[PDB]
Amino acid sequence: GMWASLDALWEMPAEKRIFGAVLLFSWTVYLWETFLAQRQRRIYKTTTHVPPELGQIMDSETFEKSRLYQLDKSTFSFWSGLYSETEGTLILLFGGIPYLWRLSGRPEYEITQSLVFLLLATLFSALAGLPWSLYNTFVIEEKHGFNQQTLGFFMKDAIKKFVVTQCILLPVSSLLLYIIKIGGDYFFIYAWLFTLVVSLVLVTIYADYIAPLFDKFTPLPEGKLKEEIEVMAKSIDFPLTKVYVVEGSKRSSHSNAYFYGFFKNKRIVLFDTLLEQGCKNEEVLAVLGHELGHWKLGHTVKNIIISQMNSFLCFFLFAVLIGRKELFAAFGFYDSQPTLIGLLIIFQFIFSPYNEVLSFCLTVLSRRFEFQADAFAKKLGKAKDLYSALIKLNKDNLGFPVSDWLFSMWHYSHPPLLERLQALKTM
Ligand SMILES: [Zn+2]
Repeated sequence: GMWASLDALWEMPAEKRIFGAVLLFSWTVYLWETFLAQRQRRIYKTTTHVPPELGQIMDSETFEKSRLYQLDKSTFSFWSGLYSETEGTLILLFGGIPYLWRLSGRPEYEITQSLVFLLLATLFSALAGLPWSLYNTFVIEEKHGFNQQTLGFFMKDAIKKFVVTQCILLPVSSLLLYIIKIGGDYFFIYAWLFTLVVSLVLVTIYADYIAPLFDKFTPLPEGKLKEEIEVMAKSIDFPLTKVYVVEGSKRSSHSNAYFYGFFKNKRIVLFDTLLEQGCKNEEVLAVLGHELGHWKLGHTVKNIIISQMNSFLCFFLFAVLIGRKELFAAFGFYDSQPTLIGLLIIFQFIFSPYNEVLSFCLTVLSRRFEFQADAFAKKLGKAKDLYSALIKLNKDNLGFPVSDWLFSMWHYSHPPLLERLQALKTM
């Protein structure tokens, strides 16, 4: 375990071998995902005719509208993905990150250098990706009539989100770096608990303060829908406070619905794109019954317990690997071993195989968690209304019913429409 790690090679290097290992993995994962992308792109180009099983789900006009849309999305997804994978590789090989660290110079001094390094890194991040983002909304989402955004709204929102990002990023990072540099030798427990507080605080704050800045939040008007939601909320013993209708129709024709809170103060959030055109009151309640299922089946609580179990395991292995000067020298840091750089190298590159496996396992769990929430909706009796809703929402978001099994197994957090509909038909 430790005696085998001290062995030296008279044929191969040490720091250079682990750096290449990072890039070799990053490219094999990319090539695996590109193979999967190619596999699913073939499905869109081959299946031009509507299947007999998916015949009642979408008509030939809606199916070809969905086919064209998913095809344009696949083409963009490749080139935008290829540019990113090339950029990451090139910045690493060219030695961007250490040189940027030198340029953000000239414990308080290191935290300041880290803070300005972060500010510049996210500035380049935002600007380099903005043309791709502008293309997706104004060419893909606009061609297939989803986008409702103007160039002004897109621009004003980009700055709004970028500013709010820094105002959260800068204080959290400066306080996080402080705990690692000051604390010890068990600094990882104090750093993990800080991120634990920051995570749960941002979860409750987001929809109540951060989210109403970018999108128009208004309380749901009193009616047949507003009354029936409260009846369902009291039935499941869900402590409902308020019901909101988000102006999602200002951005895109895409529908959404979720809940948020801490304990006795829970609130339901609906999109106007889901209520208007959208879904009928009977279908909306069934969609809510599914989302309320995640609350009742404790999917919400289980997902937090997994996320904090992952960060504990990560901060522990970080505390074990932060002392190793070999991983810093690998990426071009020879003169110093900075804390923020250590967080970047270990969490985003050394943990890359673990992070990829954990993500796959959580995607498998998410699919199982969705089926359980669909089974809960059937247990409420709204199985027939959810069956109709899932199809109507799929037609609204031009979702292709056919999908490559290997692609959906790896990527899809939600199981395929035909798989979800068959489970509801059986119930
Ligand atoms: Zn769900």
